[PDB]
Amino acid sequence: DVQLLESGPGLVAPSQSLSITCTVSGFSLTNYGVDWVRQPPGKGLEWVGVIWSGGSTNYNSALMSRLSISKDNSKSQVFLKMNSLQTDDTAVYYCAKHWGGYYIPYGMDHWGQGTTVTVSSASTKGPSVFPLAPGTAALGCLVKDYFPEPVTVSWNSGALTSGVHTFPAVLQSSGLYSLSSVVTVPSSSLGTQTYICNVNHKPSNTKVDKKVEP
Amino acid sequence: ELVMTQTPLSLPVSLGDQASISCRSSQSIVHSNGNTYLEWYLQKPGQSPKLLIYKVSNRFSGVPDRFSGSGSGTDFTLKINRVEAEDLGVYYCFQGSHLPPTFGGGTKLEIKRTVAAPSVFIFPPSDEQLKSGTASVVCLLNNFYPREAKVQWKVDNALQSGNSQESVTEQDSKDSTYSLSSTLTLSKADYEKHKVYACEVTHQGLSSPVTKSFNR
Ligand SMILES: Nc1nc2ccc(NC(=O)CCCC(=O)O)cc2[nH]1
Repeated sequence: DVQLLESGPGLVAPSQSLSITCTVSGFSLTNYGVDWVRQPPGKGLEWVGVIWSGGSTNYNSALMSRLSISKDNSKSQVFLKMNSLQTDDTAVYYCAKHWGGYYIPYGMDHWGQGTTVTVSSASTKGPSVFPLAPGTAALGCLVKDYFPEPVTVSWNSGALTSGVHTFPAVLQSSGLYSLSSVVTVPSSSLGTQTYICNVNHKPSNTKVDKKVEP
Repeated sequence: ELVMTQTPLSLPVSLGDQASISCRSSQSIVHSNGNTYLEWYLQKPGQSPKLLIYKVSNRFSGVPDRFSGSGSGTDFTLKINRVEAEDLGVYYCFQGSHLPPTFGGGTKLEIKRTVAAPSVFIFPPSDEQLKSGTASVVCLLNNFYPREAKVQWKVDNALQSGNSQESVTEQDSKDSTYSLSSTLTLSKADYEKHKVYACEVTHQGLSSPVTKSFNR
């Protein structure tokens, strides 16, 4: 069961350092190269660097003077470190496992979910969550005034998936983000069933459950 | 330093039609060992990149036959026969013959389906929000096609400007529709100063503009 999972700090101030850990599972890093790839908001995929099975590395032209990738085979972990962070460096960072080939991989097999890194001198703010009150009913949650991205939103602890729309965040004149998640439900179940949105904001460690009522 | 040039940037395609994506490399990507290490990746909305094609034309396991890569030297092509709703996202080529490896710019596949009118809902500020000094009026346009849609706010019939924000979802992977939210933000004072709040919506699938409203 191959798994890769990135672990970052979420927010980093300009000029300071970034450390992300990829924890790997269902394979041995003695046998597999891993790539690091990144994606600035709204922009294309950028190759960042690689650490070969043997432990040697290669880096991106643009970032290589500030970049270093290392690993712990015994611990199933790969580390990206990066100095002197600029606004530019705001991105989602993925690790990806090497698939196939002898000394050049045929492709990138399996990817982590990514970890989001904002380079900013603002401080961390948890969201306020306000209900959006309701043969089809729409209800929702307004998730407001948090920094930085991301927030994760689910309904009824992940049980209710169908007809959910969580909208992309918007950045307000205040420098804080704001989104809404909404769900379409049967009108008749409004009397019988309860609906809670589960809002999780990892950078501030704030978990909020909100009952949305008629 | 190898550059990968992907065109077009955006590729609108009807369901069931063919889609052709082009990757050109500034030099040959035939490795000294005779292999040419060119991959194609799909990144769907809210998902990590997934491998489709490796070494120019080999399908990755679990990738359907509608997907085929071809080309050699500098000119390469990804072809998707009978485009399905699930094929929606951004395709990237990848070159791995030369250090440093690079992705192309990306090509966004939008799906062309039949017109679908939005369902409109309006939400008043929550009592919890008012009881802290800010009013957010939310207007939701659910499951529509095409993406172009006009949402206007009227406060006691005063057409509002500068005081609202829009957010549109990515295209839905099951039915190639968009949803949109427009949020009108007022201080509690300025909100409790007015009676009728109206979201007015214009769209190709509607026969005339639909209005959702409420009295505070
Ligand atoms: N997913 C991938 N990560 C990488 C990293 C590096 C790749 N290619 C090379 O390093 C080319 C080396 C060519 C040579 O043998 O000199 C290829 C590659 N693919």
